[PDB]
Amino acid sequence: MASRILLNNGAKMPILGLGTWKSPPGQVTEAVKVAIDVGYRHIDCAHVYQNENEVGVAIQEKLREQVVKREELFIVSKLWCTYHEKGLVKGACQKTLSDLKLDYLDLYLIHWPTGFKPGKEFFPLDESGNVVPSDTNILDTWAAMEELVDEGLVKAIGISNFNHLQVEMILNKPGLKYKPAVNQIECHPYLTQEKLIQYCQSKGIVVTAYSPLGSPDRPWAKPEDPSLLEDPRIKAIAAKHNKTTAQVLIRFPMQRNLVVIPKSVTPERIAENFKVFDFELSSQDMTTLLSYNRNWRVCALASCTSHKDYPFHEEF
Ligand SMILES: NC(=O)c1ccc[n+]([C@@H]2O[C@H](COP(=O)([O-])OP(=O)(O)OC[C@H]3O[C@@H](n4cnc5c(N)ncnc54)[C@H](OP(=O)(O)O)[C@@H]3O)[C@@H](O)[C@H]2O)c1
Repeated sequence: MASRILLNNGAKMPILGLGTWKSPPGQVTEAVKVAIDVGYRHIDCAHVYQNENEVGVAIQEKLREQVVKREELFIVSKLWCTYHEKGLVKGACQKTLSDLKLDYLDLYLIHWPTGFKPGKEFFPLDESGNVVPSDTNILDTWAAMEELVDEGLVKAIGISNFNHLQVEMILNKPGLKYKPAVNQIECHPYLTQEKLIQYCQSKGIVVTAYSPLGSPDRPWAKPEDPSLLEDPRIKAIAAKHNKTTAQVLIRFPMQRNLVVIPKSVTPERIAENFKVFDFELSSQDMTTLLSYNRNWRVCALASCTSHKDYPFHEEF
């Protein structure tokens, strides 16, 4: 298992990164410092997570301490839905760069294909509770992302939560200048994503798997919900390999040629989650894990199902 995957912009991306959604601002600086200390070189960020300033404090301190060089880090962030307008993309990127203490991002993603009305609220609502859309389409937002490459603000651009028809729309864009490098999507044994992964990989787009542990801290979790970390069948595979269930859940996407971004703010777990380069799941293990698919989504963007660009009506 090599530690990095080659992107279609010619750069290499570490296959293991640290997630930061829901990482409290008072804990994420230490989480990122610990992660870098124990070997992580890829941090997954977003403006909507409201903690990029604190992530940036950690990155800057580890650069200042010379624990790592900037060229050895792979920092990812995402353009929020209220910034899909052509005239807002650069400023949104610049705010993220300022907060992260960086002069470029390694990868900048369109967070969702759905654009929302600009303004202070991340989910602008009408009086009846529907999200208010923007009329800016996927393709004009993509052109604005391409400009960020040409201005030196980002080394690579990509997409997140795009279904295969939406990926295809980008790939078929008239005058396309840079292909998406990555599509970041939810993926784990209960949402195995075979069809969308095969499509993206066949086009040279690298897939990053989010919520690989099933996001047990997601705010809308219900007690009755499925639990990957507590699935006895997955625990059994872990026991056979003398690893933890989380380690199996992280190694699984790695062996599908995916990048994976488990989140933790717990120092012991941050270190545990990185110790996944010392064992191999068999093909039988992999097929068995794939068999657990239930089409179960942590992140359905449930308030936006009527948006014209809502991604999850299509089969994939
Ligand atoms: N592009 C998108 O739309 C999108 C959407 C969702 C997620 N993401 C990205 O993907 C990242 C990962 O997804 P996620 O945050 O939803 O969830 P996740 O990584 O599947 O699960 C995180 C949860 O698992 C716990 N955990 C971590 N390591 C563990 C271990 N070894 N043993 C037991 N529990 C463990 C964490 O607890 P502690 O933190 O308390 O240790 C936390 O509650 C996000 O943080 C974000 O960066 C992107």
